[PDB]
Amino acid sequence: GRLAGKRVLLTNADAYMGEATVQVFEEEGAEVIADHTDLTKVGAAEEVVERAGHIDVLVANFAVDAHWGVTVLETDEELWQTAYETIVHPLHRICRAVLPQFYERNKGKIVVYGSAAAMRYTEGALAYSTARFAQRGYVTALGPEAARHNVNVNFIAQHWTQNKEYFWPERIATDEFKEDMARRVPLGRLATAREHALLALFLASDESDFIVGKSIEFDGGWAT
Amino acid sequence: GRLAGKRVLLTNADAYMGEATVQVFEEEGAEVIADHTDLTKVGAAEEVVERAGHIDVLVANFAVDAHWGVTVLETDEELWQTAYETIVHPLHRICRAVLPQFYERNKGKIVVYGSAAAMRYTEGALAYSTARFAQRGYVTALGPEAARHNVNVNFIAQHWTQNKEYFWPERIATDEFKEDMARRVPLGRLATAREHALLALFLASDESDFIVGKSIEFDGGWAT
Amino acid sequence: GRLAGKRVLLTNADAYMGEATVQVFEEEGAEVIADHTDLTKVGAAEEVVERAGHIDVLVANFAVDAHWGVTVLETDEELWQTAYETIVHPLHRICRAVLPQFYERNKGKIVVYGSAAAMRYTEGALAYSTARFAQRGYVTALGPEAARHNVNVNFIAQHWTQNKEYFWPERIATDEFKEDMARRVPLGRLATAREHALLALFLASDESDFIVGKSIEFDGGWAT
Amino acid sequence: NGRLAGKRVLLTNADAYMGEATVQVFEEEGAEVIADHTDLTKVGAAEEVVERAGHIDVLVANFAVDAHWGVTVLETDEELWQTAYETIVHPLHRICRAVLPQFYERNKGKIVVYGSAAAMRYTEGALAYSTARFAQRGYVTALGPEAARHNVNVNFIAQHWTQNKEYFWPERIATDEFKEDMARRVPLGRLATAREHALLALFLASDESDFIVGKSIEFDGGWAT
Ligand SMILES: [Cl-]
Ligand SMILES: [Cl-]
Ligand SMILES: [Cl-]
Ligand SMILES: [Cl-]
Repeated sequence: GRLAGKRVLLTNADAYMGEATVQVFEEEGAEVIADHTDLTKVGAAEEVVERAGHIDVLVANFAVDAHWGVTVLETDEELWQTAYETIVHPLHRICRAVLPQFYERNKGKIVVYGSAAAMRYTEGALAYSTARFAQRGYVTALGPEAARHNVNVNFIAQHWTQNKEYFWPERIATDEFKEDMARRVPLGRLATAREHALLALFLASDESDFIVGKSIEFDGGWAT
Repeated sequence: GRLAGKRVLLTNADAYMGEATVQVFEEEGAEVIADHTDLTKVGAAEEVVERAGHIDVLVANFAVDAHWGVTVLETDEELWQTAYETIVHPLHRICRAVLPQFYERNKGKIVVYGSAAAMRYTEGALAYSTARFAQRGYVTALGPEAARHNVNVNFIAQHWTQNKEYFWPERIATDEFKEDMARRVPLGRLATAREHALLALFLASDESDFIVGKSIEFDGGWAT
Repeated sequence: GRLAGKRVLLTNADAYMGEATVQVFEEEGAEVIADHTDLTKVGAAEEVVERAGHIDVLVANFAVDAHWGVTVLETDEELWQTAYETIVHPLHRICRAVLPQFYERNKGKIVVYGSAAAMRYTEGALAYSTARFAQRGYVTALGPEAARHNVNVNFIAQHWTQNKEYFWPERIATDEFKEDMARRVPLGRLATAREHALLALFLASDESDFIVGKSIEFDGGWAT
Repeated sequence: NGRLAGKRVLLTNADAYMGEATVQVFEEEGAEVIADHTDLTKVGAAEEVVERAGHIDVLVANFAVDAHWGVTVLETDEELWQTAYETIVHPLHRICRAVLPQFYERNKGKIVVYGSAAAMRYTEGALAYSTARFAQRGYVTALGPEAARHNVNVNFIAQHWTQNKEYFWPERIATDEFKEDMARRVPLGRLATAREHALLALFLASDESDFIVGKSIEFDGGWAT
């Protein structure tokens, strides 16, 4: 298996892209520590890591309501803060928590499950977009720093991928959705969650040691 | 004057790039409201705009200590939050406050004084870089939304530019600094604050109405 | 005037964006050498520069039919080569011819009139897009090299701008064009040629000495 | 079984640049690799290679030319400039244009272009080469979304600091100057092996990557980050 003998800490394992990651990574021989801890709590990240034991791979899987269609003037203080609390501050907490053991072993893997809203204008998702931009910045800044210790940090910039938070079954079923998707997505279809996990698998495996601090657009061509 | 008759609200007018903006913009006919209000306080932005009255241009000038050289493991919770509190959350507060009057008139200008740390890896500036990324994301997300109302929102991604916060006189006077800068900056010199204000002048003027949601790198070639 | 006392060599001055550059640059005090030489001929660029004498600014104004709608399979060898012959190879010839005098003086300005098709996928313009990418590459590669001699080379990545080659009056007049433009351009209008010349003015002036090897997207938000 | 089981892969200039490791890794993964050595600077050669090849599932567009490291803009004469485009730009469109009809007929296909991080950021002392690699990156950016409508993936590997003879031959990498420059500019602090490059190509050639469309993946140890 491509992750044989590896132990993978997956945050918010039932949220966002976690379910397909469990399936694919376990098929490939990984032991997946499927964590559900609320990492918006200061100190929670360090406790998760202490309890996990030996970690080879951190999958930083965070999601928050995009509030599709909410305008800049409707983006009130609470909606804005919730975006940062939910997917930005926990990212640094969990990465800072895992890095010491990575540095000790001069080896580690971090895959951040981000969004193409961190790459290009995404209509009607202002606060969410800026929070994903901050995550992208985290990978851009941490990646080259951690690479000195043979640690890979990379960012999957997904869009048009099936999940509960952004492309849930009721939303993607309408003719209106399908028409817009055909206009905007060159490949003309949504990604499956398994397809996302296969990219994550590459970035989590030792097949990708030379990829550092990169944002890989997983969007059917949307941001091209 | 290239800003003749225009009223310009400048945040944190004594910090970062504000002083040269005052000088250049007033030279060009603008009335510059030089604001010193602490916009980390909820409610402050709306109060500033109400007092300011008619605004043609918002200059979103925010800065925070980059903590040059501090690594990921030394980036504690407080340092991280301070970066977002100082330059990320206030940016939405002040833009959200100015947009309503722009939307009534279907005309507006916002110039965000950001950093090239929002574009590329900047050694030893992790939290600052991610917060500047969030600002770049704000311009990327808001720009196209606001452009439907004929409002320009753009981002200056500066680096290697003279200012108190990042390139202060004592720091830039050493031989070691100058040798590092010669290696990293193709132009081989720092920018003046006036040079920065001249780019901001272009983006604040009606000469730049077709520039929407862009990051212009102001870095002597560093990120090229 | 913002170009007072400057001499500007403008290639293909009766094509693409040249007319508005003549008008705006002359308004700002420049002597504009409006060149009409076929720079696809080896040797022509050096003869143009010999006849021009002292040049402060080179405006590299090149355009070729984009063949809107022609697909990859219909992009035949002649169409492909014509794109490179028309806008790629002449660009190096003319920049190579002007750089020596800039290097004697350790000062110079080059503005390359490119396209946002050098930045993002542009439906139905394959050969043209790749050739504009090559021009973008020329600015990216030459910019930092020339900056060591205090020479600025930058790239305007335009789209949705009025001109004979891409957005000519008959094409832009139709309801169908306007509805597509409203969907794809956040600003919801085309740029005027004068607006393009005002960005070029900034980049050709000594107000922009710190801008090195950059691509500035002039597209109403299209690529944002 | 192998991740390219049953697949037939046309690999251009198979002994040059990154071709040898592609053959090794792809064959280990069950691919049949058509290792081509045809000079694709000749008009008509691409379509002849493709007709000779038979059924193709994957095109690996592997092209290289001397970067002329250190040659300045003023020293980049007409021949040096033209040769960069002749060698890696014009052949890329010829060979992709030649393979796309069968991909379109089957509504399935894979193209991996072996490019360079010189298509992404300033690369000191490689001017003509950088612009030619930009043109290749433009080709993927422009073709990728067009070909995706036919369920064809086209992607670009933007490599730097990667084992190959064209850019990292022994004398170049042996100098103190090179090692100091690498340590300052390459976050991972080492060159990649060609096998590592082929493992990224393997992902992009496989059906594990169908949602990746027109992308430039930087393979450079973090250099361009
Ligand atoms: Cl998604
Ligand atoms: Cl700065
Ligand atoms: Cl145009
Ligand atoms: Cl390489």
